[PDB]
Order: sequence, then C-alpha cells, then structure tokens
Amino acid sequence: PTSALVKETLALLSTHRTLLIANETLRIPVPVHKNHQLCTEEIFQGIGTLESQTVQGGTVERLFKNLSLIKKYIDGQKKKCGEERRRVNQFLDYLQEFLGVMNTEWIIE
Amino acid sequence: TEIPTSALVKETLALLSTHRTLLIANETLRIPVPVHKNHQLCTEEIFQGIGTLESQTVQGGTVERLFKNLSLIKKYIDGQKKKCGEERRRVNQFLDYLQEFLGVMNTEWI
Amino acid sequence: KISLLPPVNFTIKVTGLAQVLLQWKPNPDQEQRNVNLEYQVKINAPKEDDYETRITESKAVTILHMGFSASVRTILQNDHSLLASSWASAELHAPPGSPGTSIVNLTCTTNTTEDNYSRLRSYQVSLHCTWMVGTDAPEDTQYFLYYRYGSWTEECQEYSMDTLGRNIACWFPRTFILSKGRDWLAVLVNGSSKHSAIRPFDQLFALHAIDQINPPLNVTAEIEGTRMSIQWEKPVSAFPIHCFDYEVKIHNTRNGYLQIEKLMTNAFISIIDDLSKYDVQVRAAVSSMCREAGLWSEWSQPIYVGF
Ligand SMILES: OC[C@H]1O[C@@H](O)[C@H](O)[C@@H](O)[C@@H]1O
Ligand SMILES: OC[C@H]1O[C@@H](O)[C@H](O)[C@@H](O)[C@@H]1O
Ligand SMILES: OC[C@H]1O[C@@H](O)[C@H](O)[C@@H](O)[C@@H]1O
Repeated sequence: PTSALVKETLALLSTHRTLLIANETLRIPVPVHKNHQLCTEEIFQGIGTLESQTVQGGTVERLFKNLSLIKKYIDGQKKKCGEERRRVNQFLDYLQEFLGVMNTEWIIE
Repeated sequence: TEIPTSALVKETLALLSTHRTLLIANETLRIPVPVHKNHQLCTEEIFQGIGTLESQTVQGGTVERLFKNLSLIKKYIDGQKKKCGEERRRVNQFLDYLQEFLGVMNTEWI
Repeated sequence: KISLLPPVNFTIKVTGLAQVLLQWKPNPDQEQRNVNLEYQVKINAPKEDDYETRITESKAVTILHMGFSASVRTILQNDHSLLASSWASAELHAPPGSPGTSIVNLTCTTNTTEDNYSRLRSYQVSLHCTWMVGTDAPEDTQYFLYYRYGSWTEECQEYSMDTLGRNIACWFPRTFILSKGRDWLAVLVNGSSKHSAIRPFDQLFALHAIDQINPPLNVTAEIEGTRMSIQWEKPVSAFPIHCFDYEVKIHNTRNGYLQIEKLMTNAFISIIDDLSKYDVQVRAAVSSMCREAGLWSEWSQPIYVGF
C-alpha cells in the first residue's frame, strides 16, 4: 500500500510551499478543530481547488498525484467501514471502543 | 449544541454495558462493523447501526436515556463536521493543516 | 443590484487563556435574505489575519496582554460579481499596568515520563517555566502562573522563589497536556502588589518547540573482531518506533577519529579498528515525518568498547 508515500509527499509539500502560497487572494476551507480525520472530505476538496489553481509545470505535478493516491487509500478505508455485516454483540464492542476513545483523546469544546 | 461531558460519555458507557443483553436479543440482526480502528472515519456507520438498534428496541426506562445519550453525542459529532468547513483561510494556513493531517496519519496508522 | 450593509452588534469577549470569541448579527436593514450572505473577518492586532466565514461567530486563539483588535464586513459572491460592505470594528484595550511591572523572558519546557502503574501503557507530561521579574516591579509584588491546553486550565501549585519573596519559576509534575498533541499551550502570568497594578503577560507555545525529547536508553556496543554492533532503544515517548531520527556517534579515543551517522532504525554496523578504545553515544528527535521539526535530546551517557 502506502507507507512509503506520505513521508515523501511531506518534503515535497515543504519544497513547493512558496510556489503554492503565492495566490494571496485565494481562500480554502480549513477546520477549526484538530480531529483531522473527521474532515477528510473537506481536506480533499481544498487540495482539488488548490490544484486547479496552481500551474502544472514541474515536480509539483508529482505532489498532486501523490495526494491523489493518499486520497485513494482513504476512500478505501472508508468503504471498509460498512463492508462486513456482523452480529450485534460485535457491533456493541465496537461502539464501546469508539466511546472510550472519544473520551480519552479528543479535545472537547 | 451540548458539550458531551466525559461523565456523560462515561454514563452512556455504563448504560450500554447494562442493556447489552436486551440489545442482542435479535439473532436475526447483522450490523456493518468496521475492520480497522479509525473510528473518526466511520462515524457515519456507527450511528446508522445505532439507528437500527433504536428503530427495533422499545423506548422506556433507562433504555431510553441510552439512545437519548447516543443521540446527543451524534449531534455533537455533526457539530464537529460542520466545523470542518465554515471558515475559508489563506493557503498558507491550509498548508499547515494538511501537513498536520499527514503527520498524524503517519503516526497513528499501520 | 443589491446594497450590502455592515454587520451590527460586533463584540469581542475573552473566553479563556489567550482565547476570544467574535460575534455579530446580520444587519436588520439588509435587503431581505433570499441570498446567502457571508462574512469577512480581519484581525488587525497584535497579529494580522483575514479569512472568510459563513456563520456569525468566530473563535480566535491569540495573545491578549497587548490588547486585540478586529474588523468584520459582509460579502456576497455569485456568477458575475463580488460585493463587500463597509467594516464594523471592535477592540479590547491592553490590560492596565506600568511597563516594567511586567514579567520578562518567560521560557517553558515540556517532558514525558512513564506512569509506572495503571496496568496499560499511557504516559505523563510535566511542564516547567521560568521568567524574571521585570525592572519596575514593586518589592511586594507576587506573580502567578496559569496554563491551558484545549479545554483545561490550571493554576500553578508549586513555585520557586527569588531571594526576596517573588515567584520566578513554576513546576507541574503532571498536566492535562497530551503528548502526541498538536495544539497550542497557552501560558498566563498575573501579578499584584500594594503599590499599583501589574501588567499581565501571556504567550502561545507550540509543543514541538518545547518538548524535551528523552535520550535513548540501553545503548549497547558489541565489538567482534573488526565489526561493531551498536544498539539502542526508542526513547520514552508516546510516538511509536517508526517516528524517530537518531544520530549515532562513534569516537576513537586513541587518535580522534570521529564518525556520526544519521538514521531512522535502531541498530548500526560500523567497521572499526582493533587497537582502540571507542566511546559511543546516541541522540534522538522525532521525525519531521510524524510532527514538525522540534528539539534533539541530550546524548546518552558514554559507553566504552575495546582496549
Ligand atoms: O476567564 C477565565 C479566568 O479564569 C481565572 O482563573 C483566571 O485568573 C483568568 O485569567 C481567566 O480569564
Ligand atoms: O486599522 C485597521 C483597519 O483595517 C481595515 O480592515 C479597515 O479599513 C478598518 O476597518 C480597520 O480598522
Ligand atoms: O524542584 C523543581 C523541579 O525542577 C525540575 O527540574 C525537576 O525535574 C523536578 O524533579 C523538580 O522537583
């Protein structure tokens, strides 16, 4: 899959910063809280708009591809949520896992 | 929206453990369950299943308070998604966020 | 042809350490809503920003001891046109107090340790701040430190005083600060005295900038004929194994010869000579790939191999 990807697309992000941050009139959705994973739909539509806005010459083209593979991975993880039907006692365990976690390690406004 | 206190979450957990036996009582029921542990991706399905337990069970007693609690946690979670895109900010600031995301994706999954 | 009017009842209110809430209300006299209006917010001081928002409220994390000032304006975008109104404005004044009454040089430092109980591996975060008293402070003045992380605010319990009363340091062996945390730490330092008001002072720290990473433990070197096997353990921290950068430093005490290797694994095989005593140390930092660049740890204690 996609371990290799991210680490590389990070430094790619780093080196193409000044170029990306040059349209100062442009505004993109950015969540106001830090449960990033609730927000992938937005995070990805911002990249889309960024991408349509930025000139497709150079190694920059590669940064976007990479982001699109990460997009694919995430889409797949998401389809795995509702893939496999199971007995109720199973689903309850999940729920309580989900609730413990929502409790020990999310900020809560 | 209602900040779902960590006693409430904690109360709900207790209420859940109690009604377990009542809740399983439908051998015919199957409920989508995620194979991985990234809950934040699956909030949709989580509430969907809750939804079907609810639509089946009789409300009354502390059993109602259960679904009332879950309901209130669900609204909170929607509060939080709307919060994903109500402010548009400079690219500079979106880049920072994208970066965090990638880093936490890297440090939490595998 | 629509004619946009500024929002009204624009107010700023302090809701916690280095935190505020801007609110306003749509203009009662606006050409009736069948179109969705939005807002543009511009933070003017101490630190510039603007951004657009879609509801009528906005949180802002910001330093307050310099006073804060903001403006908001209404906008309407569509097919063929943008339109934006004149601005509303508001501000908080800087808190009362003489200039040198205020704390100076505040530094803060985080460090992680392991709860050696609880049956389940979670971790603990301490915080340690120092500052100096500032030149105009009256002799009787006392300073107090508060911190905030996400929704939790605490006041300091155990200080360290200069040789005539005044708090100059603070220590929290535990806190509500998440280790792998990605949010701001906010610190406030108040004061008081018989002979006048004291200027508060606050600041925002990023965790990666102040987290004192722990050295690797258990560095072992096995010398075998001509090869040296060095080995070490991941530092005490809540970032997993695959999140660390190391530097391993091999130093020949016989002639000075020096070798340093940067790497992300936990072991290293270096060719060596058989007539020297070497000392070897290891240093650690968390990978820019897991969090933004932060601090290096101290080097582990010298261990020695060879004669
Ligand atoms: O508003 C909450 C307040 O809590 C108090 O304990 C602090 O002294 C104030 O500085 C803070 O603003
Ligand atoms: O000095 C800051 C000024 O900047 C601009 O946004 C506007 O002209 C004013 O409403 C604001 O006070
Ligand atoms: O006394 C103040 C504190 O200073 C810190 O440097 C140490 O880590 C603590 O163990 C000590 O208690």
